[PDB]
Amino acid sequence: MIQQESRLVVADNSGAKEALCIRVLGGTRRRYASVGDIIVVSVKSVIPSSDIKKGAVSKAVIVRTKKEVRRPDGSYIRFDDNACVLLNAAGDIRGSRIFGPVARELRGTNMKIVSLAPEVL
RNA sequence: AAUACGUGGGCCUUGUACACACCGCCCGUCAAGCCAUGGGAGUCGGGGGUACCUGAAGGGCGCG
Repeated sequence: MIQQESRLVVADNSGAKEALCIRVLGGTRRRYASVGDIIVVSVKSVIPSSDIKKGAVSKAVIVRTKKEVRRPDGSYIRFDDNACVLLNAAGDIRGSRIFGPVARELRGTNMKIVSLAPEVL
C-alpha cells in the first residue's frame, strides 16, 4: 500500500538510496500500489559518486511492501520495509544487484530479471 | 628727408630621471585585447578524528 508522497528504500546497486513516490500508474484515482506495480519516483538521496542524480524523476517497480499481500492459495506475505527497484525508459533494471528479498509475485509481472534477488519469497 | 641710442647670439658657474638630446622623457584614470589570481548566497566531493549503536574469523574468558 504505497501512495503519493510515500518514501521507499531503493533495493538495487544503482546510486539511489531513498525515493519518493510521485504517482501510481494505472488509471484515474488509482490510490495504492503493491508488489510488482510500476510507480514514478523522485530520487531523494544518493551515495557519493552515484550514476543517478538527486532529484531525477524515474520509474520504479515495487518489490517489498510493509502491508501484507494475499496469494490465491490462502497465504500472506509482509515485509519490514517498503522497497522499489529503479527502471530505465525501456523498462529494464538500471542496476546490476538486488539487495534483500523480493516478493514471489514479481515472477509474473514480466519482471524476470529481478531473479538477481538473493531469495524470492 | 625724419629720427633714439637705452632697453635673439657667446663665455663662466650650477641642476638634470634628456643622449633621436625639451619639437626630450614621462606618470595616472576611462575605453580595447590576451593571461594569471582574489571575495561570494550556496552547492558537490575526498579521505582522516571523536562519540554512539551493530558486528565476521580466530584466539582468550565463564552450548555464552
